[PDB]
Amino acid sequence: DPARSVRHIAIPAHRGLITDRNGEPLAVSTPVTTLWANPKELMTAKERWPQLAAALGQDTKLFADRIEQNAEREFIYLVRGLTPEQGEGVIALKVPGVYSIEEFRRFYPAGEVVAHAVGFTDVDDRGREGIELAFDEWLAGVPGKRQVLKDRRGRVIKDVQVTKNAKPGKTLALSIDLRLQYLAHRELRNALLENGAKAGSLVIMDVKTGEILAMTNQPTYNPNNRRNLQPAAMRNRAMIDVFEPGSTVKPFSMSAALASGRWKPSDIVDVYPGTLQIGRYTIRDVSRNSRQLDLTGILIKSSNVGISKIAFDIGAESIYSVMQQVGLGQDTGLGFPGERVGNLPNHRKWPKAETATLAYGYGLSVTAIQLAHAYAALANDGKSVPLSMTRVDRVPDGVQVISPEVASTVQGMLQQVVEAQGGVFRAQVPGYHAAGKSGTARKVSAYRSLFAGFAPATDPRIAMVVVIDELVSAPVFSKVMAGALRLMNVPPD
Repeated sequence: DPARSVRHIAIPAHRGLITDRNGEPLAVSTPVTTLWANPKELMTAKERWPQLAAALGQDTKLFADRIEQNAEREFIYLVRGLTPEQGEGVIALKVPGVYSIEEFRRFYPAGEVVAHAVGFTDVDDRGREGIELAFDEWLAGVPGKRQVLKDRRGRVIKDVQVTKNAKPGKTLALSIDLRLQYLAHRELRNALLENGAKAGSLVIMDVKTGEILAMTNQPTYNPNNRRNLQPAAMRNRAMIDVFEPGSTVKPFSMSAALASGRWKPSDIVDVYPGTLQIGRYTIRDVSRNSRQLDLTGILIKSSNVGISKIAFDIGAESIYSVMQQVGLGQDTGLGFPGERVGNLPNHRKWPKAETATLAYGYGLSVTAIQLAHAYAALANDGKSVPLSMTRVDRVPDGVQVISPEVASTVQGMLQQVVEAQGGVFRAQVPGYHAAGKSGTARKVSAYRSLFAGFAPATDPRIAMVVVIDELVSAPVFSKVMAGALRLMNVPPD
C-alpha cells in the first residue's frame, strides 16, 4: 500500500436558528466536540488508555476491548458531542491516534412547550420530527470538504486545504407565537389533569393569514432529554389523530343550506319526536325535547333530525362541496412527516343514510388542523387562506369558498350557540363575544370532546380547536381564547 494518500474529511455546517414569529429562539445549534481515533496509532499508547477512557466516561476494559477488536481499522468514533471544554481536555492528553471534529448539537430553549411543532434532530444533526424535518434542507446548509494527507498506517500527516467551505443553514421564523403557545400548553395540561384525561390537542390559527399561532399536544416530552421517552409522548396528535368530527361540521352543512336558495335562518324544521326513520335506519337526536326549531336552534340543540331533513332537501352534493372546499379530508400542504389527510368519501348516488351521516359529521374523518383550517375559512368571512407553519409577511389571495353573506349569517348562528339560553355557556370568553360549536368525535384507526370556534364573533381574528381524548373542551377554549386575544391586543367587543 502507498506511503502517502490524499483523503477527504467532511466539515459539518452550522444548522439554521429556528425562532418564533417574534424572533424568540426555539432551536439553536450549540458547538460540540467529537473525538475519532486511528486504532493502529492508539495501539502504540496502551498505558494512556485508562486515563483516556475516564475522560470519555467509558469503562476501562470495555474501552480497551473496543480498541483491540478494531486494531485492523484506521478510523473509529471514540465519542460524539462532548462540550468544547471537555474535548479540549482530551486533546490536551496528546494520546497518539486521537483526533477531534468540531460539530453542532441542538438546544431547544422552550423544551416540552413546543416539542411537537419544532421537533428534533438525530445523532447526525438531521431533522427527525416536526419543523426540523419539514425544513431540513433550509436549516441544514451544506457540509464542507477538507483534504488531509495520510501515510500507509492511516496517520494524518497534515491538513492540506479546505476544497469546499461549509455553508451555514438559514434562519427560520415560525408562525408560532411562543406567548400563545405557553398559554395553550399550560391550559390544556391543567384541563387534562383536572379532568383525569390522558391526551389532547389545541390548535390556534390566525384566520386572516393562515398562520398556526399555537399547536400543543399532550402528552409531550422534553426534546433536550429523550432518555425515558415514551412513543405515546412523541405523537403529533393535532396533525395525525383522525376522527369523525360530529356536530362540529354542522356549520358547513348549514352553509350549504343557506347557499342553496331554499333556506333562511328564520326557517323552521319539525324534529319531533327526536327520531326519524329512513328505511331500516333510525336517526336519533341527543336531546329529544323539541318540535319546531329554527335553523339556529337546530345548531344549539345539535339536532341530527333537523340537519338531516335540511340535507335531504338540498342534497348531499352541496354539503360535500362545502366540506371539500374548506379542506376537510384534504392535504394541508404543511409537509410534516406523519401528517394524515383523513377521508371525505364521495358518491355518485347519495342514499338518505349516507346524506344524513355526512350532514351530522359521522360520514367523514378529519384532523384537528383540518377542522381549525375550516373554522378559519368560515371566520375569515368565507375566504380560505393556505395553512402556514412559517411567519407570513405577504398574505396569499386565498379562495372565496363560502359567500361573505352566508359566512356572516353562520358566524351569527355560532355566536348564538355560545351565548343563547340552552347554549354552550362554558365556551363564553371573558371580555369578548365568541362563536363556536361542541361535538363528540369518534376516533378512526374511542371518543374525543371537541370544541371549535373563533373570536371575536362580530370581527373574527382567531380560530381554535380543542380536542380532549374521552363538554370539558369548552372551558379550555374559553380560557385560551381570552388570553390569546389579549396577547394580540384585540379590542374587547
